[PDB]
Amino acid sequence: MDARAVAKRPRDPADEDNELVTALKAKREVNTISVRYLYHADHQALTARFFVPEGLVEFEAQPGALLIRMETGCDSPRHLYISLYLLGIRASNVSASTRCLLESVYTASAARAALQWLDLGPHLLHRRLETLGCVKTVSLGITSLLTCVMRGYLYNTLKTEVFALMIPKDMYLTWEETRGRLQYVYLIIVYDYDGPETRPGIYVLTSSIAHWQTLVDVARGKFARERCSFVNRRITRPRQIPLCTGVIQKLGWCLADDIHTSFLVHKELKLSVVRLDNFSVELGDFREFV
Amino acid sequence: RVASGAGLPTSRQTTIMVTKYSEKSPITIPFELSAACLTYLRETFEGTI
Amino acid sequence: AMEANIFCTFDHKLSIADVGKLTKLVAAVVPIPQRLHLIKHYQLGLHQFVDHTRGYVRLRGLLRNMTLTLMRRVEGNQILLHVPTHGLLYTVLNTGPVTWEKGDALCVLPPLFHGPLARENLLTLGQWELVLPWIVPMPLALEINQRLLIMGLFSLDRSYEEVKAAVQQLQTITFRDATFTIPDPVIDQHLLIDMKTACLSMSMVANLASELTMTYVRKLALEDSSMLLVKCQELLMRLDRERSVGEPRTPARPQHVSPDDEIARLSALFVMLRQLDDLIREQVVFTVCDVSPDNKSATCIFKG
Repeated sequence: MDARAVAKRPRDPADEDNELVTALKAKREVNTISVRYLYHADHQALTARFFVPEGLVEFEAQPGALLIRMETGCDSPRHLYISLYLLGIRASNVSASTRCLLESVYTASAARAALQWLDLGPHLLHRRLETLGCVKTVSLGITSLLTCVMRGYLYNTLKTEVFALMIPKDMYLTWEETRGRLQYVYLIIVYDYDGPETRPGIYVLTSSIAHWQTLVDVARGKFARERCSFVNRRITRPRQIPLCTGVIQKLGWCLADDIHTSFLVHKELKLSVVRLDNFSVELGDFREFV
Repeated sequence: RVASGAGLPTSRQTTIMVTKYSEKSPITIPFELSAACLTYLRETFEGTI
Repeated sequence: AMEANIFCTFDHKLSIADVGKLTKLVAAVVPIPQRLHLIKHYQLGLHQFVDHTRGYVRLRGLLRNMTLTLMRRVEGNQILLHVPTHGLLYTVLNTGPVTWEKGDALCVLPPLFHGPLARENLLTLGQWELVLPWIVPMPLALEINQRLLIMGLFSLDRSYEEVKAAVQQLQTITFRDATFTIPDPVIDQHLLIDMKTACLSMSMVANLASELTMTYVRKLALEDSSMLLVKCQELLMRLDRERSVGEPRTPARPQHVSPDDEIARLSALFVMLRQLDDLIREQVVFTVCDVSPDNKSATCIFKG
């Protein structure tokens, strides 16, 4: 503790040589490896590697796509890492043309297992999922090892390019007519109740709204139909205890000027999707609501 | 040990061993500096009276 | 520059065999009552909140407010304890019973050791022990949290063999891993005070609302903008079978109620939700990204 010591400006790591260089300068040994500069040393993004079988790589080779775990029963396949697109076949929001279009693309036993494990359970869909973030750097082999962002920006190694979130156009929705300068992206599963099964309808709802109470208040606007159908099923069936009718989870944010249409291009199959461009991921959690 | 007399039991010698132990008790004082104070310490603007 | 920490010291002496037991927990959460800098071991850990009569909900309600903290580095005569920051990944040791897969949303809960002994005892020290909170996946917390509330509602009914058996079924959760039975809150034929107050918080909300909401729903259903409160007036009836050819055509509503007491019943409905709020909404405190082999360490991005 000296007066000068508090007076010193904070010292940024680039000003000091790399710790490996600090050892090699002291001991002077020279390996073949180029430790002169460390890659990935400036990354506020936090990441995790997920092994995903080759039957699920389609439409994920493009960087930027949700990873969602899916717990199913059987102890051998403890989980399975669904894309957002693969979940669209089950959704009721998706166009039948788009659904039959992309359903052909998932003609693999690994993906068809996902439809079977979706049908299998009585308990609601929103329970089985846990969003993991977004694809980047597809390992692209007999079994892709996808790198997935938990927080921060999606971008290339070396920050040479910014990966963009891609959301299939039928799921994308906007409540408001005058977009704000910044707006948050939320993923919204909404059960509409029906006799044989309560079919889910997925959406992704960008909005400048941040407050939870005001957000759910505006949400019950469009979802009054599903909410009233839940109330009607509540009285139609005794000793049936159906729970929440939409579920919202904060998915991240984008600047609302970045939003614009595009298409994914795979197996010569154009797919119209909205494209948040500099989409920083900041995961939230599913919030039950009526 | 004192030496004993006739018909009285004698005294066996007794080595004794013992041990002390140290005890810890640290101290701490906080002192704080406003950022407005630090920013004039290191940054310096247009040098004016 | 040095990482910010919280030094901790042991008033009672430490054995060479004792300090080796801390190197095992060097990467484990250690909850602290209050952010400070120097801390005696007495204020360390959850053991200060042990009680005889007070139960699981006391621990849960005080545990919500304690400052989570990892152990950082044993010094022999000292212990560092880093306070996690939101949005940076910290490794944690797997004190919880259940194995964590990657992507799980963990949360902290009081320890829930059951009767027959397993590995529990580590750091007896001067009639004092370092109890550590369970770290458990979110759904298992949602399930344990209800098992206790139902055994509390059954605490009044242990004469019946059917309840006597159903309690045993709630007692032993069956999870996707080795199973861990849950200790019964009831003891000595009599329920502990915390679960009793929480069950009152639930049953007041279950009963005070039924007699109260009709005076308001009858008036709101007139407007029709929402278009479901008329359907909700039938939902009020709480009938299970289809109505007989008898009394019910409208829900029962309170009569004549004296002008002011209606405010007191209304506000007492809202006072019970506040007692219930500690159990209503569990909150994530970690989100594990990758797990070590043997599911022993995990590296979770901190939340909160």
